[PDB]
Amino acid sequence: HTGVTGPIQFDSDRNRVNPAYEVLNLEGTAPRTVGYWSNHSGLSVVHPETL
Amino acid sequence: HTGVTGPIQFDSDRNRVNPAYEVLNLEGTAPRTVGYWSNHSGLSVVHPETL
Ligand SMILES: *[C@@H]1O[C@H](CO)[C@@H](O[C@@H]2O[C@H](CO)[C@@H](O)[C@H](O)[C@H]2NC(C)=O)[C@H](O)[C@H]1NC(C)=O
Ligand SMILES: *[C@@H]1O[C@H](CO)[C@@H](O[C@@H]2O[C@H](CO)[C@@H](O)[C@H](O)[C@H]2NC(C)=O)[C@H](O)[C@H]1NC(C)=O
Repeated sequence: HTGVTGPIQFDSDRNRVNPAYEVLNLEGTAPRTVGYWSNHSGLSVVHPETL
Repeated sequence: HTGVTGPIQFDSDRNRVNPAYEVLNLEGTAPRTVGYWSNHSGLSVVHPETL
């Protein structure tokens, strides 16, 4: 399936297929991102879908 | 008077009394501030009312 949270697929270890986290720094009056962690690359500044 | 845009007062040169500008950097998906210019100090990182 392809849901509202992107593609969903379960491999042989029952995780989701491609997890990724958006590193937020809280310094202003709003949560700004400062990059993105992915399973594939890890600590990118681009969106993790381009990799 | 004290309006919605703070205090308002006109000196002998017909300006407003204390002008100040919020330097915006446009790098994310939103305009973040990176400091504040004031007449009083000029290029502070604190709000210009504290000075
Ligand atoms: C998370 O990333 C890891 C590392 O790239 C991947 O898991 C490995 O994938 C390779 C190729 O598919 C396999 O040969 C390894 O045996 C895998 N290792 C482990 C520990 O699973 C995979 O791309 C991602 N895994 C998940 C569950 O998202
Ligand atoms: C903007 O800041 C300037 C500089 O601090 C000030 O203007 C001077 O103020 C002093 C003291 O009040 C006077 O002696 C000078 O004659 C002023 N100079 C000029 C060119 O006006 C003042 O604090 C602020 N002026 C305005 C219009 O906001």
